[PDB]
Formats: sequence, structure tokens, C-alpha cells
Amino acid sequence: IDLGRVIGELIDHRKLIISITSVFTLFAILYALLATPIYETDALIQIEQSAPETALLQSRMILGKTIDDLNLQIQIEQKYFPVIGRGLARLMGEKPGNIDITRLYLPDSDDISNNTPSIILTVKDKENYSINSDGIQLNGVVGTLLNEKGISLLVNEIDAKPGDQFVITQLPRLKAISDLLKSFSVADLGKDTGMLTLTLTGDNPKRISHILDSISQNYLAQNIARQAAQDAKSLEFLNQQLPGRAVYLQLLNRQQELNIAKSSAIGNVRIIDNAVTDPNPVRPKKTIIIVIGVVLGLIVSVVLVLFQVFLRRGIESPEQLEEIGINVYASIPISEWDTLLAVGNPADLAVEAIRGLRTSLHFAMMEAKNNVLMISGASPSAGMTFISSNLAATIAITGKKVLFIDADLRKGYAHKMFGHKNDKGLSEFLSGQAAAEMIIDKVEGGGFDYIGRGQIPPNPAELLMHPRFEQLLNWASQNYDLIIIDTPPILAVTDAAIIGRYAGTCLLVARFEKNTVKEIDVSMKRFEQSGVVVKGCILNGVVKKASSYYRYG
Amino acid sequence: IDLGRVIGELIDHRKLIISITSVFTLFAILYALLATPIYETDALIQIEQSAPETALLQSRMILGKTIDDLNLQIQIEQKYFPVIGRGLARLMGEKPGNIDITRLYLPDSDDISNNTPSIILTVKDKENYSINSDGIQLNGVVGTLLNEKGISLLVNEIDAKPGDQFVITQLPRLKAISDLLKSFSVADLGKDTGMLTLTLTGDNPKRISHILDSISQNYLAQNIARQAAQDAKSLEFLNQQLPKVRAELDSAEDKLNAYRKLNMEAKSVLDQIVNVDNQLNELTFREAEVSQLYTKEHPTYKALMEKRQTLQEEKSKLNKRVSSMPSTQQEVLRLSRDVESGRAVYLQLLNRQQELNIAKSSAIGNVRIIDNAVTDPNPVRPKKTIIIVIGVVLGLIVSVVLVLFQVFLRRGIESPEQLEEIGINVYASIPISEWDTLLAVGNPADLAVEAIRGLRTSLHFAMMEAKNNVLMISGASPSAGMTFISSNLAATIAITGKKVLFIDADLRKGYAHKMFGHKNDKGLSEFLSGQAAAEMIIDKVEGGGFDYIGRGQIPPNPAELLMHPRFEQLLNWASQNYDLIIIDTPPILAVTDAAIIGRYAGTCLLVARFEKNTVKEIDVSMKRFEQSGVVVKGCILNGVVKKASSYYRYG
Repeated sequence: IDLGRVIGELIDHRKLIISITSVFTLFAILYALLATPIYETDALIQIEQSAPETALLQSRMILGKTIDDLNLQIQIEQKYFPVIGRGLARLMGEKPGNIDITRLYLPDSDDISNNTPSIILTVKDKENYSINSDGIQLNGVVGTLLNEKGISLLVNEIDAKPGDQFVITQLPRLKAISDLLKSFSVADLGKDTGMLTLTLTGDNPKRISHILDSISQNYLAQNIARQAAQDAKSLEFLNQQLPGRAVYLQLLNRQQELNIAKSSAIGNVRIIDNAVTDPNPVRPKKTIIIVIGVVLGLIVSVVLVLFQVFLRRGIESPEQLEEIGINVYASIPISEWDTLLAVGNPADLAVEAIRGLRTSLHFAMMEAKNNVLMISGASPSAGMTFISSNLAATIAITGKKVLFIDADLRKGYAHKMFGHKNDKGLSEFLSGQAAAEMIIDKVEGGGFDYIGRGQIPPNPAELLMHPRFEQLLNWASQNYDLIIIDTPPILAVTDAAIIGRYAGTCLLVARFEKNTVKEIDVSMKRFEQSGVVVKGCILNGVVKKASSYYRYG
Repeated sequence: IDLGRVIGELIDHRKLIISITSVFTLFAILYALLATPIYETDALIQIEQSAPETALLQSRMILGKTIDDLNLQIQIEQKYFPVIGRGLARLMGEKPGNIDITRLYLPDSDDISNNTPSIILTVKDKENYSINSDGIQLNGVVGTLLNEKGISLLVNEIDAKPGDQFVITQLPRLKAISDLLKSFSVADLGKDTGMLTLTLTGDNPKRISHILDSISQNYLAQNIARQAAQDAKSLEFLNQQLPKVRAELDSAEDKLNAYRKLNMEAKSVLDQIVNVDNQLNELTFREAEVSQLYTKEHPTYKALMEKRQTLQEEKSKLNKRVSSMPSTQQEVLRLSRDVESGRAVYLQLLNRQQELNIAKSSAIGNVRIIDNAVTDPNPVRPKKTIIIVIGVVLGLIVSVVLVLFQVFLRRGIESPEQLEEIGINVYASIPISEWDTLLAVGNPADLAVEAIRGLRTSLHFAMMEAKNNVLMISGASPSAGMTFISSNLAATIAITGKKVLFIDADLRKGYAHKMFGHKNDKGLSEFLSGQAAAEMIIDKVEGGGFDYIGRGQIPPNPAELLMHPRFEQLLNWASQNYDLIIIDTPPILAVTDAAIIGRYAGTCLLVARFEKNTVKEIDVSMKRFEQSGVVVKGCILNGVVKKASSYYRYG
């Protein structure tokens, strides 16, 4: 988990980490290139406070007058069936479609849920067009207003590209307020200065400048209207109260004072400069999400790789087994590769390591009480028969006579791999229905005598206790230089602990990443309980990255 | 990781550190000497608050007036094909080129992406010149304006150096405002005082001082428009003029609707005439103010009449072009001219009424300018000695982060103490020799040979009372130098006067016979196979003076051969007919041959390259030797660099 280990596993998993980081950056870049650009326009309003004005601008009288001025409750979008059709259309350089509807009146379904009757325009040419509400397509021409089925459309200046689809939505006036008010924004930047910087953000650049100018003009007009409206209510009741006659003349003097004031009462709000749209979109923020894509890919990659590190629990190196006090006799690397590897590809790495095992056993197998070696995998799929068979081959070619007993009576398949006469296997001998001679075979490849399990017997462990088995071993250890026995795991059945009574040397075979140290520890302790002293293990299937062996020649 | 050998390996990698820090400092030197200098000018403006003015000056109203005043939307640069041509041209002392365009009208491509049409001026002489837009080069002279292909250009007082290239960009008004505003800056420095320090930063010194003066004088003229506007008739003139102009606007759009209910040159000339008319209006109403604010002999007023005589020439040429094309186009062109000219005048008048009202509600009195803007001769950017020191520390920090990274990169052995911590008797540290014959007989006094003699003495002490006189030397890896050490050691022991036999039991890829001169037939493998006799395989290295046994042909079963008892017989015979027997074996990390021969060797040694083989390889090799019943006596470090070896010449 150290920095060195970190970089090691990173370069080892460089494919995964770069793949995930690159794919998230691909999502980021496609999103940055497909998200519609959003321009921002600004204006400067000057007054002589400004705290009421930042709230009166965003009031519904102001926005509500712009909406009715520009008909912004008539919403128009070019149709693109995919969620990214519009973005790719912009990327291709296609000029976006746009039309002007000066007067819209839907059939006004205006239901509780679907209060936005949605219609689609099919552009037929630059002059005529067709409108489908729910299938009923009404063909129409710009100029002439379409008044059918309670549906009133006055659409003019339709765009060029025909065949397009334009979704029209007569969303409610309150909605046409709320969206704008969401986009609209005000500030002061002087905390007392009359300057207000209105900002409106939107997609259609030319539209937002007009909308902001409309807001500014409405604000100008309404402030002119208010100061005058004070005097206007005064004037209204003066007009209502005119009938004493000298007082009538005094009221006429006040009337003439008030009347002109209304026309002349223009002030207190100022458009220092009308709205213009900044050509550079402010959103989507390029180079701010792509770096977020990079960092998101990096963080998720590390949080996944660390999770996988804390996932696996199998053996990782012989040092783990030697920590418990287990003499790992070999580390057989996994070979890329029906005949024996030790005779098919005699110079493979996995066979060089088995020769390295042969020498170490040859040293460790003298002083053993007899020349019978028992090899029991830690579990199925630990390769016990692979290692035992190749070891038998590599010891046969040396020149010693080897007998390879496959005492895995439960699911042993060595006879399925050496070529066999399935009759008269091992089990058929223990049952007493076969003699010691008709069971041995000759693997022509390895050159070592082979004894197969034969038929699966109903009672394996009961058979192995029969005293004929020790007779077999006593005879063979006199007629052979080495005897290798295959036995089932000790975590599953007790066959291994029965055969181990007669074996001089016993070894476990542990698959590299499959079997855990717990399985080896429990297996060795369970062998000891049964009076069988496990000599050591033979780590197997170690990946070539962690295997010390390499080609030499 | 400690100061002592921190300074140590920094003295070691001094070449690297000064190399890269110097590279970065040269990068900084060239950046500082090539970055275009930026000058800033400050002007001081006096009023009697000023918080509104800090944002009113930076409004598009005031800046937008200066842009239209100095034609700042016409951008010009000397063209340099490299990114650093301008800087190097300055470094040579070449006076930068500059020209003057009082009137530019590009073909107005103004696309969505390339909204800035670009042309290049090719300077022919001090008088004439040629301009290429996209290949069509139009030859023109100062004075007369070029009005061709919808392109109107009036350039005058062009620089001297001919053959140069001037890129011209008619960037839009908003861009020409935004860049200026980015460069422009205001402050107060009193937090209440009437002192407004204006600052403008730019490259061309004279250009910036003039721009700041124009800004200041526009603001002054606006606040004088205060004092003059209230009684001015212009207010009522605008009040009455707007309705009639909007009336003809309405009439013109009605005429468009009536005639509506695309020849390229038609739009080109239409846009050109409209631009000309807008400029003619704005210049008339501009003359309206320069006439009483300034005098006729004042050069600014002369500039107004000159640029309009230019504009009237341009309109005359445009009308000449209009007359020539078909009436089907002339009708539409006149109808569109009336219309968008009406909107242009209408927008102007709206503006006109607007800032005329700005005179009214401004409560400021006198807006005296204290001192006109002057540019600081010293450029403020690029900052000298503030990127250079950053270049220094950047090189230094990248040096430390790279050198420490390389420190934590290598994993090999670094000193015999690393092995002796594990418990390995390092018998020698053979230094690397600079140098086909044996080094022990080619250059007998080389340091590596003296260290090999030292190994000879240490062995001769340690090799006695071993069970026999056979020595097995096993490399920790291929390319650990096993055969170098073994061969030279055999030579150094043979010259002493002992009979030495050198068996190359590296049956897999042994090549000693390729180096001693050989009869390749009947090597070692041909003996284990039983097809050769014991005496027929032995040789004589004439140089070293020791008997040599080569591997012979590579057999298909090495480890199976080495187990044959003939190997036992050979060693038993030789150890009786020789004083010392050296055996070369393949690594034990790769094959099992070494653990087969170590069955019979009195002494076994590992050879480890200095920085290649790790401590783990030696540890694993010794433990795997022990598993096989072979006790490795010790190690022999090899190829140690002369910086770390204690050996030196003597004599």
C-alpha cells in the first residue's frame, strides 16, 4: 500500500486507470461541446438607495409587462429527437431554426397537469407550413391567420429550412414570469451608487438583448408613471370635485400646476447603456468541467482500485506462508498452455520450476521413513494433479522408476488425461476384485507407472482404511524408487488424513490467488490432529509478474 | 533521506541540477526579453463622492465615444511569422512599423465565427501599397481611397520600411470597447476626494496617452454639456425631430411591405452606403459640438472635414456603382437604403436625446482636468527580475522533485553493508573497468584486476579446510558478470603457479568458449552425453594459462544431463589432477542447474552487479540454495562504480 506499491499497482493497472479516466474525460468533453451555449447580456441603470429597486425590477408587474410586450409565453424550440440533437446540429455548423409568432391562441386545453398545450410546426417551405396538434395537421401560410378548431395562429417570417419540427408551448403567464425571473439578476456594486447592473442570461443571443431592453424600458416608463400617478390621483379627484367660485379658480390654479407636471415628470432612473450581449458564452463553462472530468475519473479510479486491493484475500507471495512457519518448497509459475507439459514443452517456465522442486524434494526426501510422497491440494482447482503429474514426469526422465497413484477416489481424472484402461483402477483393487498387477499402467509420455482410481466407489474413506492399501504401498515402495499419491483436500473429506499415515513426505498445493492462508493453516492443523506432519506447501499458479523465474537461453 | 548525503548526491547530480535550472533561467531570460513591453499612463481628474464616476467612466457611453473618436476598431500589427518576431525585431533596435487609417471598410463578411474580417497590407513604398484580402491584391496609394469589391480603405502616412506586412482587423465595436475597458482602470486614492486617478495600460506609448486624453476630454465635454444644455435649443430640436424621423421610418417599412407583398454586389454596396451614411450623420452632429467647443483651425475640426471629404468620395463611388446595376436591383436598393438609414438615424437620435438628458440630472459642477495623461517610460510588464527569479526557483524545485524521485526510483544494491545486514559475507567489491583477451592478462595493473587478486587472497584463506578444492561461482542473474570475474580470477590464480581448471557448466547460454578461443566440438555437454572422453574436452587458454572446459553444444536437457554421474566422476578426477576448479553455473532464480552442481562444490559464491541486482534477488537465491542443500559461502559484489569503490591506483 506504500507509495512504491501504489505506483507499481498503478502501472500494472495502467490500462484500467487510463481507460476510466479517459472515458470520463470523453463524457466531459462531449458534454462541454454539446451543452447549449448560454450568453449573458448586461445593462447599466443609474439612480440617485437602490435597495427597493433591486426588488421592484424583479416584481411581477415589470416582468409581466415585458412578457405581454414580447409574447414570451409563446415558446418556440427546434425539434431534435435525441437529447443531444441540438448540440450536434450546432457542432455541424447548421444555422439554428427560428420563427416569429406574433399571435398565438391554442385550443386552450389548459388541464390541471398539462396546462401547457404542446403543438408541433412542420415547415413545408419558406411560405406555407403545417401544424399537427394531436395528428390533425392544419396546413397554413404566413400572413393569413389560421383559425380552426379553436386554434388561432398568426405565424410569420418562418425560417428557411423546411421539413423541420417546431414545438410550440403556450405556457402560463406565471410560468413565463418565473423562468425569466430565474434568469434575471440585479446588483449595485457601489452599495449606495445609483448604478445597477442588470444581467440577463439565455441561449438565443439576439433575443436576450431585446428582452433586457424591454425590461429597462418598462422600468423607465413605470417610474415616469408613478411619480406622475401621485399627482394623477390628485388630478382625478380635482376633476371629480369641480363644481366657492373663487375657490374654484384656486382649484384651477392647482389643476394647471398638476397637469403639466405629469407630462414633465421624467427622472430618477437612467439607462446609461442599453443591453448588449457578450459574444462569449458564460455557460457551459469549458475548461472547468473537463478538469472536473479528469479529477472525477482520477478519484473514482483510485477509490475503485483501493477497493479491489482490499477485496482479494488469497495468497500473494510465499513470504505470507513462511510467516506462519510453512516451508514453501516451490513457486510454480502459471504456464500459458492433453499430454503432459513436462513432455509437450519441456523447456517451459512452469517445468523449470518443477525441476527446481524436484531437486529441493530430492534433498528433503532423504531421511524420510519411506519413499512415498503424498501431495494434497488445498482445495479443488489448486492444480494438485498438474503438479504431481509433471513432477512424476520430470523425475521419470531422470532415470528413477516412479509410480503415480491417483488416490482421489471421489473425482479423480488422471486416467482421463494419461490415456487409460478404466477397468481395474485403484478402487477395484481395494474391493479385492483386482490384483496388484492389473491396476498399474504405463504412461508412454512421461515414462512413469500410473494407477488410476477406477470406478467411483460408494464408500471411499471406508475403502482407504482397508489393509490392502498398505500392502500395495509396501510392495510398491520395494519395487519403485518414488511413489506419488494424489489425495482429495483435507478441508472436504478425510481421505488425505487416512493416506497420510503411510506417507513419508506430505505437501500441500496452494493456488496462488484462490486459496487463502486460512485454508492452508487449517489444513495443516487438521493434518497434525490426525497424526500427519505436513512437510510444506507448493505454491502454484503464481502469476509471471510475481514469479522470479524467467526464460534463460 | 538526510542532509549529509542530500548534499552528497546533489554534488553528484550537480550536472543535472545546474543543467535544468539553467535551462529554465534561459527560458525566463528569453521570455523577459521577448515579451512585448506594456506601458501604463496615469491622468488626474478633479471634481468637487466620485463613487458613481468610477463606474460612469467605465460605461459603454464614454468609452464607446472614444472608440468612435479615434477609430479604435481598426486594429493593426506588424506581421511576424514567428511568435517572437516582434520581440527580436525590437531587440535588434528596428523601429516598429505603424500606419494610419482614417477610414476602413472591409467587405463586411462578419460571419458568426470570423466576425473579424482580416486583411494584410503589403507595403510597396512610402506612397503606394498593396492589400490582399484572400489573394486579390489591390494596389493603392495614400490620399485616394481604395473602393473596390465592397472594400473601402483610406490609409495615410504609412511607415517607411517597404515589403512589410500589416494585418488589419475591423473588430466590432463591442470588442473594441471590452478590450479598452480591460486595460482601463479608475481609482480615487482618497476614498472621498475629488481626485480620480485614471490609468490606461498598453504597448504603444503614444497611442495610450492619446486614448486616455480622449477619455478624459469626453468626460469633461459631457459635464460641460451639463452647463450648456439646459438653455440649449438642441433639446427642443431633438424633441420635435424624433417624431418626424420615426414617421418616415414607419413610411419606409410600409413601402418595404408594399414592394415585398439577391445579387451579391447589391448587398455589398447597400451595407457600404449605409455605413457611410451613418458615419456622415454622426460626423455632422459631431461637427455640431466641435464647432463651438473648439475652433476651425484646430486640427480636430480639420480632421472632421477631411474624413467627410473621404466619406463623400466613398458615397460618390458607391452611387456610381449603384447606377450601373439593373433597376430590378436599384429599386430594392433605394428602398432598403431609405429604411435602414432611417433606423440608423432613429437609433442615433434616441442616443442623442438620452445623453442630452444626462446633462440634466448630473449634479457635478466644474470637472477640471488637472494634468493631461503622460506615459511612464518604464514598462511595468513584463516585470524584469520577477519572472527571472521565479525561473530560478522553478528550476530548483523541479530539480529537487526530480532528483529525489530518481533516488526513490532505483532499487538495486548500493553498498556491501546492504548485503552484510542480511548476513552475507561479501568477499570482494570488484570495481568497474573502462575496457577480447582476459583483462587479467591484457591490462594486469587495472583496478579490477587488483581487486580480483584481493578476492584471490581472501578465498585462499576461506577456501582451505573446505571438503574439496572445487569452487562454484553463480551469478545472481544474467549480465551480472559471472564469467568476467570467474575468468579473471582463474587467470590470477594460474599465474601464481597453481594448476587451474575452468569448467563452464552454463549449458544453456554459455559463451566462454566464444571468448577464450575454442574448439567448439566436444565441450562439456558432449561429455555428459557419453560421446566424448574426459581428456578430449580439456583445452588450454594460452593467455591465462589455465585449463578450460567449454559447454560445447547446447543440449535439449541441461538439468537432466547435469544429474548424470559422469559429472561426479569428472569432478572427482579433476580435483585430483588440479589445484583449483572453478565452475560457472546459470542463475538459481532462472534454472535449477546451480543447485545440482552445488551438490559437489566445496565453496559456492554469488556474483551481484552493483546497481542491477537487488537485495531480494540475493536473499532469495541464497535461501533457494539452502533448500537444495547447498550452502552459499558468500557474495561477490561486482561492477561497483569507482565513486563507491575504495580501490585506487597505487604506483
